[PDB]
Order: sequence, then structure tokens, then C-alpha cells
Amino acid sequence: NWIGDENLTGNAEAPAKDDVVPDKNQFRYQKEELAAFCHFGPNTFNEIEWGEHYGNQKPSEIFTLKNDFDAETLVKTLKDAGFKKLIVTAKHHDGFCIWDSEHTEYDVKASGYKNKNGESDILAEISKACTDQNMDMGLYLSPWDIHEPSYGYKDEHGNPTTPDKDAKDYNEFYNNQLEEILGNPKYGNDGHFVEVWMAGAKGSGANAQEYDFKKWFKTIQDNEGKAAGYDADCMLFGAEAYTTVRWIGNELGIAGKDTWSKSKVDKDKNTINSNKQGNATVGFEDGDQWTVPEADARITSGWFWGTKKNTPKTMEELSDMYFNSVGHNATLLLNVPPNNQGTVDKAILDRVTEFGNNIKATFKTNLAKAEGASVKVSEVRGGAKEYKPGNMIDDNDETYWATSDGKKSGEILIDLGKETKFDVVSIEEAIQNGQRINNYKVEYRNGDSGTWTLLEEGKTIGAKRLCRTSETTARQIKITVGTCDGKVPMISEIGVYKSTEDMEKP
Ligand SMILES: *O[C@@]1(*)[C@](*)(O*)C(*)(*)(O*)[O@](*)(*)[C]([C])[C@@]1(*)O*
Ligand SMILES: [Ca+2]
Ligand SMILES: [Ca+2]
Ligand SMILES: [Ca+2]
Ligand SMILES: [Cl-]
Ligand SMILES: [Cl-]
Ligand SMILES: [Mg+2]
Ligand SMILES: [Mg+2]
Ligand SMILES: [Mg+2]
Repeated sequence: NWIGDENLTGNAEAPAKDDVVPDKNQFRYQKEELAAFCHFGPNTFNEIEWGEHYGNQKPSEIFTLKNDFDAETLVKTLKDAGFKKLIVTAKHHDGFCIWDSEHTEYDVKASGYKNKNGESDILAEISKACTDQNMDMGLYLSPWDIHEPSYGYKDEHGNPTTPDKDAKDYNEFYNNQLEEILGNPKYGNDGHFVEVWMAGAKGSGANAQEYDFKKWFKTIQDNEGKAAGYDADCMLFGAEAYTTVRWIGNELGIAGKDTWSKSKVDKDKNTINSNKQGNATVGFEDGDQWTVPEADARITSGWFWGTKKNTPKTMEELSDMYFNSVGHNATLLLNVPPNNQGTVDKAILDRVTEFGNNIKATFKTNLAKAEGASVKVSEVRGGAKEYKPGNMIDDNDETYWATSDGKKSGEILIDLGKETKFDVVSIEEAIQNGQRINNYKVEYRNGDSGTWTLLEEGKTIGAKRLCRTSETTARQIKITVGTCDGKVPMISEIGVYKSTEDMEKP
């Protein structure tokens, strides 16, 4: 006996939230799904991924951009394709700064680069374009610095020594560059960054350098967090127990099929465990800190553009990436690298646009809301209109279906209203109240009776579960979701889709 939206006159309290919930930045990021990376700097000009070998070459020799950087085309293309954030390499491992920095002469101001307006600040140009399009921003500032003399332990003569005799403290240099960028309103979206990216990667032979994450965290939040009057702390990647955005554990855009947005942290020992299983961090059902699972990936073969690494991935590769990241409760952070002309190759921009168009066309028509279709449930929390099944098809992440206290599992019946072709089932857990679902099942059949065919079963839902199959014909789809004893499931949205040709399962 299936329950619809009609004649619900009951009362219920909201389900208790989980102990561990996303902050407002983490929740917005998980619902944005798509972010863009922008790697740009001397490596763009030198056919290399790690700029380890510049030595004493001048900024003007290694950063040779001769045209005004085209931030407007990049940002417009990304915004039109559905990307909601741009994370910029202000400084890569080479140490070259693409903003005008008073703390170093190893920067774009020293390179001789000037835009149409006589300014020398690529990070400011990108920030202006992002601000104009209301594109949120992240700041990538490499902890490892191959150039900066304060990096490592060196005496007043520049020769290796012990930490007590180190003449210049890299932790102060890095902190000062954080303050210089984050404290200046010409950087960010209207002065604001929502994510700081601290790469953990470092050369095997590089100098030892202990990082003062506590110091840097304070500078970040005093500029971009609750202490600065924002509604959440600025998200941090690569900051030990301060981490609020975790690395998915590979650079291929792949999240584990059952991914939890939670890690185990030790604030005293400054550690984080995100449960590495095979090639991905799958998190913990009982994790004590929300971490957004962030799958960083390259649209080309490298992070930097180059003449031998400018062919963009195919739609087959990018569709697989989408379903294995966004469809597995992870964000996709896709790099789109500018070229040595300060533009983006037309082939790369066209593939970004094609990828965005395919995602939009795939999710345009929710077959759970087509003519004659209906969404019903096995039970409605308190028989209350506040938890009605139509809350799963209202395109409002704040409204959800849930069951009554004592009912840890429920079923959703989607009647498509006729025999219907589909290949994607979409399920979104109301993660503002926690990630708690630990079993799901999706089944389908012809007609309105008889046995069910299994589409998919697994553990997690989280921000988004996409179940992608081969083209299937059905009249009805049944979704089962369950949590542990003493909790109830909360589903904010569901959908059924037929993907575009270039998003179909191979
Ligand atoms: O290069 C590379 C590095 O190493 C890492 O850390 O990250 C990524 C993104 C890139 O940048
Ligand atoms: Ca030093
Ligand atoms: Ca700021
Ligand atoms: Ca809803
Ligand atoms: Cl290389
Ligand atoms: Cl209840
Ligand atoms: Mg949404
Ligand atoms: Mg420009
Ligand atoms: Mg300077």
C-alpha cells in the first residue's frame, strides 16, 4: 500500500541530525558537484609538469607571456558548462608567483608581463573575471617551494644547517603570502576564497621543512572564515587535522563506489585517516570530521598545457569520470589549463562546453515527473506533509522524505506512467543532517506487479548516488534505503534519466 502526497495531516518532529554534519561551505560544495582547476605559470612555457630545473633563470626567461591573459573566455566557458568554482595555482612547486608579491622578486611583476591596462597580476585578472561572473574561487599555494631561499634550514650564508640556526623562516614567508593575497580584496570572488589548496606532493630529494599549519589556518580564517564574518570557515585541502576537503587518493577522477564524506582526525597528534581502500579514500561511516571527497583530474594528459599534452580527453573518458566521481558522493575538480598565449586551446574549450552540454541534456528531463508518473513511499514520517514523497521531486535540497522514528528503512516506488527507456537513477541524501544511509537497492519491472529485476545495490548515498546502467525499459523503479538502528533515512531528491548518446555506459 503505497503512500502519495494527498491527505497528509499528521505531525512529527524533524529527525535528529547526525553528530557529524557538513558546514555551510562543505554542503554548498557537495551540491555544486563540479569545480575547475587552473594550472598556469612558468611550466606552461617550458614543456614540463614539475619546474624543478629553472635554477637562477630570471622570471622574464621562464614566464614569457606576450599577450594579455584571457581570463574572461576561460571563466565564461567554465560557468556555462556548470563549473561553480575555479581553483588557481597562485604558486606551484617552482615558487613562481603569478600575483604581484612584495615578499619575492620571483613573480609575474618581475617577468615583464603587462596587460592592456599596464598591470602585472594574473591572479587579479582571473579574480576580476570570476567576480564579474560570480564564480567562487580557490587558492592553490604550493607548500613545497624550490626557489624561495627561506625554504629549508639554511644559515645566513645560504648553506644547510639545523632548524635553530635557520636564518629565514619559510613558515613566516608562506604566512605573509597568505595574508598578502587573502587580505587584498582584488583577489577572490569579490575578495573571497572558499578553499585553500595545500599540495602534499614534494620531490623525494627536496630539503626538509616542517610546516606551521596552525599559523596558516589562523591567517586563512581571519580573512576568509567565520572570524572574517562569513557563514563558514574557508575549506582546507592538505592541512592535516584541519582538513575539510580531502584528496580522493588518486589523480584519475575516481571515487570508491561506497564513499563517506567523513574522516577520522586526531587534533592532538595532527593526523587524518580517510580510509584508503584500493586507489581511493572511502571515508568512515563513524568518521568524526566531515571531509568533502574531492576527485582532482586533468582534462589533458598533464596539469600544465604543452605542445605534446594539449589533446583533451574524449567524452567517453569524461563521462566515465563524471559517473565515478559526482555519481559516488565526490566532487570533480577538473583542470583546464591555459596555453603559452594566455588563452585556452579551442579544442580544450570546445570539449569543456561539450562535457557541460552533455551533463545538462542528460539531467534535463526527470522521468519521475513526466506525464502520468508518480513517486510514492512505503511510509511517511508521522503521516506529516513536511516529509511527503513529493519532497523528493521539488528541486529543493532543503525538503526531504523520511520515515517515522523506529523505521530505519523505507521504499520509494517511482511509476514512470508507461514503458519508459532510462539508464540513470539519481538519489540524493539530505546530507545537511548527516550522511547515515548504509544500504540501498534499486530494482525495476514492467507493469505494476510481479518480480523485480536488480539494477544496483550498495552501501552509501551521500550528496549524490548515480546508478548508471545500459539502456533499460521499465514501468516501475523501486528504491530501498536504510540506516542503522535508532535513525531514519532522509532523501532530498531523486530522479530517473535517459542519458545523451555520449554519456551512455560503454
Ligand atoms: O603538480 C601536481 C602536484 O604535485 C599535486 O600536489 O597536485 C596536482 C594538482 C598538481 O599541481
Ligand atoms: Ca629557512
Ligand atoms: Ca579576502
Ligand atoms: Ca527536495
Ligand atoms: Cl614532465
Ligand atoms: Cl516520527
Ligand atoms: Mg542540485
Ligand atoms: Mg586579461
Ligand atoms: Mg615581487
